[PDB]
Amino acid sequence: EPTRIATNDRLSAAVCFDALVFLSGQVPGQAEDIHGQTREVLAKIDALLAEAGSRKERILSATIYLKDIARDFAALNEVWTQWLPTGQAPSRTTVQAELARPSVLVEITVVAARG
Amino acid sequence: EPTRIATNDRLSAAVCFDALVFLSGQVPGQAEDIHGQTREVLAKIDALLAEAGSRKERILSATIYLKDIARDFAALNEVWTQWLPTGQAPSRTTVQAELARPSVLVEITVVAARG
Amino acid sequence: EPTRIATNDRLSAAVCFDALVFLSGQVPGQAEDIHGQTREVLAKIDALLAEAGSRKERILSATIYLKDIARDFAALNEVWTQWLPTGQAPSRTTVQAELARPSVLVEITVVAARG
Repeated sequence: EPTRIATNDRLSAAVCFDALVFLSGQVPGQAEDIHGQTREVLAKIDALLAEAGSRKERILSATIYLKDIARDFAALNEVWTQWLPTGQAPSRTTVQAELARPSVLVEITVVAARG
Repeated sequence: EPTRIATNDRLSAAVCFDALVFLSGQVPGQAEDIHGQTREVLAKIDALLAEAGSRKERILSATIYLKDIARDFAALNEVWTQWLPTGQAPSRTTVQAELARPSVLVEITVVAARG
Repeated sequence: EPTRIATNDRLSAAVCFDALVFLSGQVPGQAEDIHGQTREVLAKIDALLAEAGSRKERILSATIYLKDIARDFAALNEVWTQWLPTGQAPSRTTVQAELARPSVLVEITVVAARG
């Protein structure tokens, strides 16, 4: 009964099952700086929630991976707090981890509620 | 239909949806050592499960982040195994990651079942 | 209402709740190389999905932890893409993290749908 969105032989961008939406970790576009990269990740999450039948106000959890948490946490929080729908922040966890490409400073993995 | 617990402009400590509870990653209080910090994280999880309508016996998954997994895994396991309700350990994953503040040695992210 | 599979005082290999299956992070057997270790992790996930009432075609999410993401991502992807049931890739996130034992190059944490 799972439904899949934008599937290739490595991943589906989203998997939907019983009112839950599981998004693949989202990475930036071509932005090179932490502020722009966080903005681009959040834009991609915005678009995928739409395709998977959810929306920003229905995020349940987000794991935020930063390549350098000491250097970039403050910038991440600036963009994140401005993006979230007012009064509707999800649960979150922010940790340091290198991502699959060295240029990536931030990656975010979301679970959300359909609706 | 999500419900939120202890929300600010960065995160909600918990988000509840369809009998699931999603907790933000929990960090220690003022303890400075791994044993005490793990005890404090688990105390905070205990209290949040209560507010979100769950309990320790209903944990589904826990990601345990250690700043130094080689150094501190044994201590983490001592405190963890003593804290868990008998015979009711959840699924878990323990990995190394630097946390948002350098003093933090351990952070734990829980999903639990309402009830 | 959770059900547990293969429980000890540290973890349950799986916890089942309301049509969801939460697997503990799975680690390799005795393989020493990234290709073999990834194969062994995926074999273990295969077996646990079976015991927990799911199957590979019903994976919802996978966090893939690599000890060295720059060195080993390509090998991970070779084994992963060949293992997945055709056209049915789950959501995934791949990040770098040291695992609990230094010989472990890869660990994978799965959530799946019962059925």
